[PDB]
Amino acid sequence: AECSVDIQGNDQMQFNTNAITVDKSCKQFTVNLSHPGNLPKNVMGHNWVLSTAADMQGVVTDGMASGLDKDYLKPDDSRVIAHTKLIGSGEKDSVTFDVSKLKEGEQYMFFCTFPGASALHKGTLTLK
Amino acid sequence: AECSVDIQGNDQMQFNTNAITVDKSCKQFTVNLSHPGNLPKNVMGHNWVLSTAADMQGVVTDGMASGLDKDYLKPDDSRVIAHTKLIGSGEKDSVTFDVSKLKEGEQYMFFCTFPGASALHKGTLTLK
Amino acid sequence: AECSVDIQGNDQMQFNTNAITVDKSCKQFTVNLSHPGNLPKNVMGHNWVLSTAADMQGVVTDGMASGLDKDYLKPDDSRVIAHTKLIGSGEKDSVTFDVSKLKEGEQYMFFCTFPGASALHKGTLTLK
Amino acid sequence: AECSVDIQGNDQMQFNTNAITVDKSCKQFTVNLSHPGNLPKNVMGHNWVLSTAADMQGVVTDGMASGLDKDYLKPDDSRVIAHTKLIGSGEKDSVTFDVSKLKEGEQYMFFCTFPGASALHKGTLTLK
Ligand SMILES: [Cu+2]
Ligand SMILES: [Cu+2]
Ligand SMILES: [Cu+2]
Ligand SMILES: [Cu+2]
Ligand SMILES: [Cu+2]
Ligand SMILES: [Cu+2]
Ligand SMILES: [Cu+2]
Ligand SMILES: [Cu+2]
Repeated sequence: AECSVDIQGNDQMQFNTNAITVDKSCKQFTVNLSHPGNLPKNVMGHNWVLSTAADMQGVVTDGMASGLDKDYLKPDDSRVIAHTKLIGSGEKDSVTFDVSKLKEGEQYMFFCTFPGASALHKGTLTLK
Repeated sequence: AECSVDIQGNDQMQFNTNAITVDKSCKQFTVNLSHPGNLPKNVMGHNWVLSTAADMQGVVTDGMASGLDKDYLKPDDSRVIAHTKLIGSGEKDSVTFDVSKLKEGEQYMFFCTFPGASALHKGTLTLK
Repeated sequence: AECSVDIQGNDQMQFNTNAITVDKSCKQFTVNLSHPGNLPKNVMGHNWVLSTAADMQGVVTDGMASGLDKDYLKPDDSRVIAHTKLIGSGEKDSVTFDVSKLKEGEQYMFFCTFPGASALHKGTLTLK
Repeated sequence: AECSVDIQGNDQMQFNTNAITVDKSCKQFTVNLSHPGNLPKNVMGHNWVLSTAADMQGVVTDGMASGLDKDYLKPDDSRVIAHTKLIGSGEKDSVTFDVSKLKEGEQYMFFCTFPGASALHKGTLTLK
């Protein structure tokens, strides 16, 4: 099974996917985030952040509240299972995490914590 | 508030969204389903079907079993709150339903009953 | 004095207060519960339930055992002094009760009976 | 004789069967429980629990009262002859037990201890 996915965020505050599957045979999984937009990180930043569905709102709220210099993530936020850095136009960033950190049955969500994010700038992550 | 949404189904057996919001002040709500793919209805049919989250399994199971000639919906399925017809490439169909059929605190799902739909070929419909 | 308080429950199974005061000059008192989270009632429900400290465990235990269809409250539970209904993301519910139901010297607790509730998902209610 | 059975729980709080037969020549018997529903364990959990018909009431009452974190079973319940873990959508669990635990002339029941179970959410297990 493939153990990596390629995700893009654009100038419209949109990922080009709303659902990621992670095969349970993968020991590590890698998300390759890129930004094919024109706008710089300060005005149109994207990151890819993973948490349980219950923690998502808190991660996003405290993250926006932390500011750009903190990558819009609260420091030492244990709710964050994995994340990329925040990136602007023409940048890329990959995160590899251990799939064992995921549990069968639990509900996981991926999302971006740059302020202005819509209710749909998020997605499901599911084991298969 | 707006009381309609445009949904597209594609040639990879997907919807372009997995989350629809229905403003609570809407008396009626309209889903505009379109099929911009190239594949005909008998190989890549899409419908948009709404039920409670708990009823989705039964609607999907009985519907897929009812055949192309019934639009893959069990006849007289009272669990189906609203639905479009099954469409192929270049077809469109709209459904309008009364928002009083939705109840606060209840969870609702939209999905597709054409055989072969993955577990991810569905979404949440939520009152806001 | 004021005879109302505004309480919020989130996606972390948390209230935003652990202590409510009720002025003895209030003839009625109103709890305004809201759910600013993103998660639906079936996975992340909240209610606000009031009982003596001694009855709380039994209310909670028999409530969880009653299931979601009964709002996680045992029917005809005479230990329940006052309660809101169970609510999910985007919902609100208010309960007004007669302050005369409270007696000086007695210890009262407020809490939530949705399962998974931690031993901190409660709070004191005190006359002043 | 075959010494195993496949059992499904669904999103309507039901098993697919209400009657299991265990051939008396079986030395071990295996129950393969699965959850083809869409709803998670905290909203639509299923377990398969075996006891005498007389012990069913106590196991259910004590179990449902024991909470999601104990899989809705009283700790160290000597009445439980065999059980699967509690599973949600997409999960599966198997239990194998010694048939010498069953005695001729006794009556046995299987059931589920997830709160909200109906009186029909159960079945007979019979030596044959
Ligand atoms: Cu592989
Ligand atoms: Cu973003
Ligand atoms: Cu309007
Ligand atoms: Cu479809
Ligand atoms: Cu006053
Ligand atoms: Cu609560
Ligand atoms: Cu045999
Ligand atoms: Cu069950």
